[PDB]
Amino acid sequence: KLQDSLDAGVGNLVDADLAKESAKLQSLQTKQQLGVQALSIANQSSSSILSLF
Amino acid sequence: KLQDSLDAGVGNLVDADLAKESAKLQSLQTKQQLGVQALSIANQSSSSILSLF
Repeated sequence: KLQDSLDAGVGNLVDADLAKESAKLQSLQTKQQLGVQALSIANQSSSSILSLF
Repeated sequence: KLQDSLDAGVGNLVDADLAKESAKLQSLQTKQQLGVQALSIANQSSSSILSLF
C-alpha cells in the first residue's frame, strides 16, 4: 500500500495534462504556418526599386 | 543514445538556417539586378562629345 502511495505521489509531481497540450500544439502549428507566410511577405519588399531605373 | 547526442551536436555545429538565407538571397538578387542597370548607366557617359564636333 505504501509503495502505491509513493508512486502516485511522484506521478502527481511530474506528470502532464495531455488535453491541454493538444490545444497548445494546434495553436502553435497554426502560428508557425502563419509565421512562414509572414516571412515570405517580408522578403518581397524592396523588389519594386528596379522599376525606377 | 550517445550516438544520437553526438550527431545532434555536430549538426548544431555546422548547420545553417535556411529561413535567413532566403531573405539574403532575395536582397542579393535585387541588388545584382540593380548593379547591372547601374553599369549600363555608367557606360553611356561620354557619348555626348560627338555633338560638339
